[PDB]
Amino acid sequence: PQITLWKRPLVTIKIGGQLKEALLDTGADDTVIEEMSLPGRWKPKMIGGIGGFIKVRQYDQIIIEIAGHKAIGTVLVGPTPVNIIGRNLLTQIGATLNF
Amino acid sequence: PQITLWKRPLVTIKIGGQLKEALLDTGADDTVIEEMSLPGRWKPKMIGGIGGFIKVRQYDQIIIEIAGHKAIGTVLVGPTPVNIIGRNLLTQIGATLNF
Amino acid sequence: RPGNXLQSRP
Repeated sequence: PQITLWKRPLVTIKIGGQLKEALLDTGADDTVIEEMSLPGRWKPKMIGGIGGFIKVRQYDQIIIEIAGHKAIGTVLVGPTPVNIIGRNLLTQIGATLNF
Repeated sequence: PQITLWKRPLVTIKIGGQLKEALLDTGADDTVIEEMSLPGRWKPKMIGGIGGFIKVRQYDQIIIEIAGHKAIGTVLVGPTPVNIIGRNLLTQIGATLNF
Repeated sequence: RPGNXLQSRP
């Protein structure tokens, strides 16, 4: 699809058998999801952005379906105010910025 | 152009006669620039992100070039870790996400 | 390390 930017680019994702809404964020290195369960081992991480840092759990090799497009990669879980799809998975679905 | 997301989508901007590097950020409502001088009066804004909130100065109707594309619009100034070009100006330059 | 620029208006 072509997504305009008049409003927040929110899409539906499927992750961990659950449906969630997430923001497509070209300004994010990482994909960060609100608290949920995910399979496998994890390790703690600090990630930063506009207001400082939060502590998350890093899970690797997680499959997500983003607006109908499947991708696998690292997913961070923690107290993010918005679910965000970052560049690590945006690349995998073929997303580009065009102007 | 078509900008892929394997690296950060950094571009050169021009504001106040000076060149700066900024991040094209579909996950940002607004444009936020590191401390600098801009003309005119400002208004207060509290903005939020992954780590909480920061206080910024809102300047309106600011002339700014983004990757060579001319825009005139609202610029927030404050302690952002990186210069961010948000949707208020991405829409002025005709940017879309495509996949 | 900061690299996630989500930004939201008030």
